[PDB]
Amino acid sequence: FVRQIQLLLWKNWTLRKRQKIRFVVELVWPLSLFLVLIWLRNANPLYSHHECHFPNKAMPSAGMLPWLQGIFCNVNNPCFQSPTPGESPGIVSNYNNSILARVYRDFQELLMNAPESQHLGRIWTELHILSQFMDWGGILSDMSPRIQEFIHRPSMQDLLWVTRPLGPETFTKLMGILSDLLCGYPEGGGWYEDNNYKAFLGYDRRTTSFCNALIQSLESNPLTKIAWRAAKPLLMGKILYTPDSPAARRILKNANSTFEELEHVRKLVKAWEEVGPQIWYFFDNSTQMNMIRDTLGNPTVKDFLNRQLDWRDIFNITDRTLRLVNQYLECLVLDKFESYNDETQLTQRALSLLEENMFWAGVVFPDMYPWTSSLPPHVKYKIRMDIDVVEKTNKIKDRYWDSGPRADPVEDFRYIWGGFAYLQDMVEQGITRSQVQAEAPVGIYLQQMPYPCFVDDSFMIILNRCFPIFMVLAWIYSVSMTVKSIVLEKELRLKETLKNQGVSNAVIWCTWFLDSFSIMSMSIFLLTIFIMHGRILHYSDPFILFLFLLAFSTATIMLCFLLSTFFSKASLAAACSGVIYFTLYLPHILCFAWQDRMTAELKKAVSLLSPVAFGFGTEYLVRFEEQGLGLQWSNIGNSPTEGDEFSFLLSMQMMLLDAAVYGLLAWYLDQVFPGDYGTPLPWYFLLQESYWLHDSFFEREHPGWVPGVCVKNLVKIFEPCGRPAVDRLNITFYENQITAFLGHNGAGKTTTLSILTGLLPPTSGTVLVGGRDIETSLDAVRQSLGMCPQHNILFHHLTVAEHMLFYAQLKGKSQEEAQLEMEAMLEDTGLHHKRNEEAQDLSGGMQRKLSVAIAFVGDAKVVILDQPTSGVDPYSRRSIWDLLLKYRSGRTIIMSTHHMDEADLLGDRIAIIAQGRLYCSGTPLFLKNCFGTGLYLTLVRKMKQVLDGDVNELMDVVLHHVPEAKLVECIGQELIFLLPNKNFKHRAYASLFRELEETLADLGLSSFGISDTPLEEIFLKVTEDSPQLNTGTQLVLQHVQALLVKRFQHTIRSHKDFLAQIVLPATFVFLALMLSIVIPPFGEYPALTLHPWIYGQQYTFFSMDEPGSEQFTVLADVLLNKPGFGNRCLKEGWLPEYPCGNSTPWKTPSVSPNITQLFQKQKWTQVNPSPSCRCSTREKLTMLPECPEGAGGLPPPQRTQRSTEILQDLTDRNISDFLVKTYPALIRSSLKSKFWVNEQRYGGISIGGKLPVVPITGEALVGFLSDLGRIMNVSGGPITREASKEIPDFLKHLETEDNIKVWFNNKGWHALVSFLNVAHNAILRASLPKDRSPEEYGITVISQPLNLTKEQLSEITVLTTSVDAVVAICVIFSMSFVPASFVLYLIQERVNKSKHLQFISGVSPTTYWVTNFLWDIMNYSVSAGLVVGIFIGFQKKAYTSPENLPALVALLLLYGWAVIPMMYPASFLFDVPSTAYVALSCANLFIGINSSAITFILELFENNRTLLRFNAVLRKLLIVFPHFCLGRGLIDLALSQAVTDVYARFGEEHSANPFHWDLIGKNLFAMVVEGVVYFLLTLLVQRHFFLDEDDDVAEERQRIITGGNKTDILRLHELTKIYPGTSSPAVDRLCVGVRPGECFGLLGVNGAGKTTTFKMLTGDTTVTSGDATVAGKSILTNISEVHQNMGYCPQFDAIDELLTGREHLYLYARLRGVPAEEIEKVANWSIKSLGLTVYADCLAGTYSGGNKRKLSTAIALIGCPPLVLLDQPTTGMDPQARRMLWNVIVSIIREGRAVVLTSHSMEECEALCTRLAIMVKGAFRCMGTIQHLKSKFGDGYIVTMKIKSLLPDLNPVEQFFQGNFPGSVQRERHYNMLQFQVSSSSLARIFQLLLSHKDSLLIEEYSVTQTTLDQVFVNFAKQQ
Ligand SMILES: *[C@@H]1O[C@H](CO)[C@@H](O)[C@H](O)[C@H]1NC(C)=O
Ligand SMILES: *[C@@H]1O[C@H](CO)[C@@H](O)[C@H](O)[C@H]1NC(C)=O
Ligand SMILES: [Mg+2]
Ligand SMILES: [Mg+2]
Repeated sequence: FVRQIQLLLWKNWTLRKRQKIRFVVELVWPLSLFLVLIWLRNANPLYSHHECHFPNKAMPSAGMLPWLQGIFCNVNNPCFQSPTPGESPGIVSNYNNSILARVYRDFQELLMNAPESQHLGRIWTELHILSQFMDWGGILSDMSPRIQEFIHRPSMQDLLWVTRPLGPETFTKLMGILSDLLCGYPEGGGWYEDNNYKAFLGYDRRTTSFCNALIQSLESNPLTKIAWRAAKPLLMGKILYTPDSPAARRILKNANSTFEELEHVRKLVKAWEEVGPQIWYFFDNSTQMNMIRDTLGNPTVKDFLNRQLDWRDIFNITDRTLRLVNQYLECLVLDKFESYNDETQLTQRALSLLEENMFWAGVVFPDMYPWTSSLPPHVKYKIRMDIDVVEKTNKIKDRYWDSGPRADPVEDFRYIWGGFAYLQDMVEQGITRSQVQAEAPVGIYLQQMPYPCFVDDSFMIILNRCFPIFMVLAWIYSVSMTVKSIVLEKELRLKETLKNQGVSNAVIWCTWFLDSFSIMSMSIFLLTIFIMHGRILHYSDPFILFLFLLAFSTATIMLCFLLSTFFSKASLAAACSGVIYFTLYLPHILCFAWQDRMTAELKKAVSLLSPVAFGFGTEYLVRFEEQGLGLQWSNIGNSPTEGDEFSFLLSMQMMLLDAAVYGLLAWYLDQVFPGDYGTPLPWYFLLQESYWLHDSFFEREHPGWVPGVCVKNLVKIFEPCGRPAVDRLNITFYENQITAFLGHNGAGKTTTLSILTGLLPPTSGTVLVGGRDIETSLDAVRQSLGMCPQHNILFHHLTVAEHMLFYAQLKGKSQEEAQLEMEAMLEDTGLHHKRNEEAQDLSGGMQRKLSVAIAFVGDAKVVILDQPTSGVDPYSRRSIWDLLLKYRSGRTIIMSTHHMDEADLLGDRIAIIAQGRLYCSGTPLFLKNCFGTGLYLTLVRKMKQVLDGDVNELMDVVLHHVPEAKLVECIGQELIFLLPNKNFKHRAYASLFRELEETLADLGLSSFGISDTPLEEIFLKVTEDSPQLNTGTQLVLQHVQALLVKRFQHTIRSHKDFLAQIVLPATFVFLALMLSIVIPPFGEYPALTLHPWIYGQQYTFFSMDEPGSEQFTVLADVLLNKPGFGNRCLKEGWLPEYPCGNSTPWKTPSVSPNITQLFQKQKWTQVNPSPSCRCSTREKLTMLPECPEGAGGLPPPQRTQRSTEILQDLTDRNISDFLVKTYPALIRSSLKSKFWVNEQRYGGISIGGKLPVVPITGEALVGFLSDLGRIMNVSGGPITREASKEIPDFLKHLETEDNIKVWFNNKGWHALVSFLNVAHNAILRASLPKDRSPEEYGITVISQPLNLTKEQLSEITVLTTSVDAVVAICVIFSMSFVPASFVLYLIQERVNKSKHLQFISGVSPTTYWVTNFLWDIMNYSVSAGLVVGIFIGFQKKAYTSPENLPALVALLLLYGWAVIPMMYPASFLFDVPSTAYVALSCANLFIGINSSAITFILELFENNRTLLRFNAVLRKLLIVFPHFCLGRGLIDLALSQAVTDVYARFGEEHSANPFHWDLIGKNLFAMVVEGVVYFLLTLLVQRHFFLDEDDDVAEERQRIITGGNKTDILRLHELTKIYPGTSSPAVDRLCVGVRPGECFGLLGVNGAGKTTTFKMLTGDTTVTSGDATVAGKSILTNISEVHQNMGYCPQFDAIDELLTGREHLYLYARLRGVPAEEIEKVANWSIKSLGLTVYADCLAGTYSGGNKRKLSTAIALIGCPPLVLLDQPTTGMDPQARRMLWNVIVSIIREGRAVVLTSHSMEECEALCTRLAIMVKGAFRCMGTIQHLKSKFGDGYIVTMKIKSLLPDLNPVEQFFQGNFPGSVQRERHYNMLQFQVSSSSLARIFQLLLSHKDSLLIEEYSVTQTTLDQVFVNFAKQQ
């Protein structure tokens, strides 16, 4: 058993060593597929980041001025590297380096603090007041130098130098100068609606016209448009509140403090607009004019005072600046809060407002009723906002933790730039202002927590989605190859011929599994090494990956085993295998979309498919990679997400279970659906059963004669045509005998012998073999059987010696005995010189000898030979005769022959069948006694060229010498007579033979040989008693019509192949689309009350700064102990889901003394207060840095409050260092015991802060301005008074001191708003009046987004884009598997000679290829129409939109037009169909998928500009492949529609045309050019480099060489061919000339070079030397006319397996140009005059062995060519059929044409052949006419005898011959016959002497020939 696997594996590895290219490709293909990933990985480095310390973010509780400053400066999240001054303990400004700050600092330190300056100013003011009442100088001069250095210092100097440019490039520069002016940051900085496909796309307002023009100027340009779209609602929007109760009115009246404060500046600018003209009037006409005149008069008045030490223009610019400001500020909408009454009405008005983009928010107070006016203690509200302006509500944090602070100022701060945090703060400030009478002014500053230096690997996003698909597409080639190999091996009968030799089924399955597993193991080892050392996966243990890949290889091998039991034709198993393998992977892509509602049970159930479990395992690999973990043998078994029972170990466990199930199911189905050549198939309950899985022509059984094989009432009916092939046999083959099985063609010989084996199931009767019935016990029978099939089936690239060694060892023989057996059986069959020639380079006869040879190796007790010698020369048949007669001791040999002398000699009991049933059977002597026995004399006639002599005088002579004589046959010089055998004169016959011998030339006879009754005459008795269209347009149209009809007639009968190659890919696309529409329905967004305890079990900290105040002390208390941190545990109940726990006393954690030693040892104080922990990445990646033991100082004291959370009082510590340096430890402590990471600190509140406020005190400013108004006569104004009336409340709410900071972590989405809510609860509860318990009161915010049917942009567009990309790659799959199906039929034709036979007819390469291209275009058009119809049906708007449908149609049709002529040249490489199919399909798959993946992933995630430069080039490099063109077209058609949908969502409706020359038009034009160029190229590939002698022979050579004759048709001249790598000419130096009236016969030993001569004569192979002129036109130069003057019948039949005989004749009569009116008669004649009358309407596949030769001969003869080359026309044909063919050929050569006939039956080439030529070793020996040959090379008579009873009885006759005929050699003494070459005087003496002693001896049969041709041929074969 192990030995048998050893042998099969050795054979497989030998055949694999013979072909190394396929091996290398099979080991390299997946590595080749895994190249774009390695290139991208080498393209994207790590790029570790830095600390990223973030600045403050003010809020409307902190006043207005810092609010706007923090809106303007912090609009980008600058990401500094060094800590901001905002994270200092009691400092919150964060703008200390601003130039205004420096100038103000200088102004304060110099001027105001200076006491003398204040005194001087007061003195000047008092003097001015005294002067006004009426209506010092040194001190003022003293402060004049004080002013100087104030300008000189670089603050004021810088202010002037930077205001001097004041602004070219306002968009570029104005914000630059403002940002350097207002704040002073030290240089901080830090699909997709991209223009990639953008370019292709292409109101009264009830407001002042100023703002009409303003909004249009904003709306018109995208640079101003996308910013305005997000900024508009805040400046112009509305706010809507439902309850309308006076309580809500009170809350919102208290909440307009910001908007009233913003309206105050509008009041002031209006006041200046009014009052300015008064200033101008005072400067123009006032007492100032007298003042100036006095100043002008100073040189005459105060010249000394003057010497001691534009107005319009400055007033002008100031007037302009204020007005330009005024026009903008005028139409801000600062009356926002607009009441309503119900939720539904609010939503209706929200729909009304959102279209114009005004809706800001809607505030709903659920607890309120319209008739309410008292605020409850615990008040709640909900801020209903849009969904593109508020973060998602159903989820609280992203599914997978990835490193990164999440600080993008656009896609993460939706709560800030959108306007949720601001409005929440205004409303909560309103509430805390309405409950308590007091205020407690405390502003709130956010602060984002800092971060360590991460690495941010940019590759893991790409490898996240394209890794499983590539790791699955890697193995599609191996899967297709394994399934195709299994099906092809079981289709070519190569598996049944193994089961006959003894091997079981278990061994075959085991070797298939072992070989496939070894190959997959090699490729997998290579793949894991390549991935590891390619740095694609960094941390993952390679051993785990290797084991995972082994598990998947086993699973996919068993899947291949299951798939191989479905199909039965390799042309049908090459497409379905790959498509079904990929179809079992789409469920994984569907499972990626849901990502939820995936119960582990359902995940396992879906994973019950192996390629889905592989996808799951790959997902877990990728997830564990992006965490720095990897699967180090402990990580296995636990998922990286929140809660999954699914894991990695269980993934490959399910894979192994899948492999087991598939293997068991394949094994079960194999024995119930065995296929075509299957044995009697067991019933479906094989496991259930306890048993393991004229009646006188027949001779009676003689005594003894034990039977070996019995057949009883056998019936076999091939269904489609009835007509049972084997009707009712009652045969019984015996033990020690060679039973010859004869019968006419299509009688039931091969079918009966196949039923005798297991190859076919009988449909009735029983077949006992050796006593063991055949359907029940077929294994014991086949342990001792050897068969030789009619069509030789044997491995190609195995040699001869290896064939015999394989088959001899496969039956128990030790290595050594196989050597002896092979040597002996090479000696016995004459194959010694061909020991090492491959079994495909052998000649036909040598293959036939090898088959019968390998049928006898080992000891088989039932040997079944089917045509053992059909195509073997008359000499090599003696070797086979001795071989049979030697192995007849106990074997029940059963030979089915068509040579009657063979069956008479060898057969010991013959049985003739006819029409299925047995006709007669018995010992041949008994048969000849039953039917008419007689004595036949077969006299030939010569020619002078009309056949010499006449049948009149010969007839008269024969009837004169014997009056009863009947003429039996007279076909072409044969003229066989029949004479009576009983009661003859003994003298009349002798006189007749004397008369014939003495006059052998007067009658023209040349030969005559008597014979006792042969078997052939008995068998004949049984059988009887049982013009051209002219060239040009007409002929080309006829050729096109004929070829199209042939293709159609072949297609319509094999409908399964047409479906599985055309319609199935469309079904695959349809299934992909049907899975595309199964997506979860959109559910509405929930309430999501915002509180910090959402995440649960977290760390929070607080830091009490500024501890001297009392209000902050009570604030810290009411935030710490009494009411708790947040809103939970407020003594009344809140969210019963979250309980009210108990607290823990103040506790400080322990620490190692190592830390304490470090902390009292060094002196790193107040900068770097903890060891600056290294965070490098280049050495080891370690995304989160490793940091020493003293990371963040000694741990701060902690406790657990009533709410479950850890409070860390980091009061007197560095905050930023603590969080930065203890983040990684906090993450790592979360990683363990859970294997999924999550941060445990989400924020805290740091009480304390200060904001330096200028001391204006309010009243001083208004008094100062009023004093200037009284003095300057500028006082007075309605609007001026109205604006200046509320000044103190304008300076109150500007800036707020004593603030609160709120540290928040953004990786939890709802952290900032929840902690803002907590802070406002603290400020309310701190501000409360006394005696009122703080616990009762609180606030809570609810965030329910607006109740619209809409998804967020960040999710809906990616879903649709990914879906369309997947659909595109599925379409590429489908349309790449189709065009490879057009090479199956081309190779099927080329491997046969059907293409060459059509070329021998009128068809010329251009017409053939053009017609094939037309048919392929039609079929592809059908498939593309199916795909397009599917897209129309599913309403995929991206492709089937009325603007994008022509693009799709053109794309698909031109891809079909452009890829087919690319597949045509590949039909010249592969020599087996279904291997070209697999290879071409896999190549197309790889090219198209890779090109589309590149144009997709690189475009979406390759920001690097260096990659883009290479990519741009590669587009133009890859334009050459039409697959790339189709991929780009489809992906761009998806992306353009995605972008258009994004645009139309906002309301622009941008429409694009697809045919832009940059979009897809280049692809279309390139496809056209590619199609034309490739068709010309395939035509070129077709046209160019397509993939001392005797005396008579010497005389003919001189005749040809010196002067060539002018009457010959065929004139060979020094023909020669040396086969490549042989070093000995197969055919060398032939010179013959065939006249137009003779049948030149080319006899020859096997492997002498006969078929090669025909091959080079027609034009198949390549001549090596010399011409061969056919009717004038040479071969080497021009072959078209040679083909026009020739008809060829190949040795091996070249027919189409699915066209009847009639349609074959119709095709080949149309091709030769017979007119369409005279084709019925030609077909009828060729059908009637060659047999074929019954089988003229059955497919050429359902033909018998000889009925294919009949068809080939009929094909060769249509069209009347004047030179017909028949290459063995009669091999395996009935005597009657070959008689009719002789009649045809004789008619031919009598009509006036010539035929070159090759045959191995010497009766033939003696009857109808005019001139012979025996060819040995590639050169002639005789080349003479029949008479002259039998004269020069022969003498004497041949007395052949047959004695009856064995070998020791042969002695008396030898003594008789030696005593009578003195000189008489002995030739060919077989087991029972003798053949002496007597040299007597005359034949009458031999006849009389042999007949008179016939009774004394035991002569059964006899024959006295006269130097037959067999003697000549056997002499030649013996010599060489
Ligand atoms: C809001 O949507 C919810 C479903 O999530 C529905 O119950 C409710 O009636 C809707 N309210 C309005 C005002 O449309
Ligand atoms: C503290 O721990 C370190 C860690 O190995 C050790 O080497 C050292 O000896 C300990 N004692 C000190 C630093 O005093
Ligand atoms: Mg047969
Ligand atoms: Mg041959």
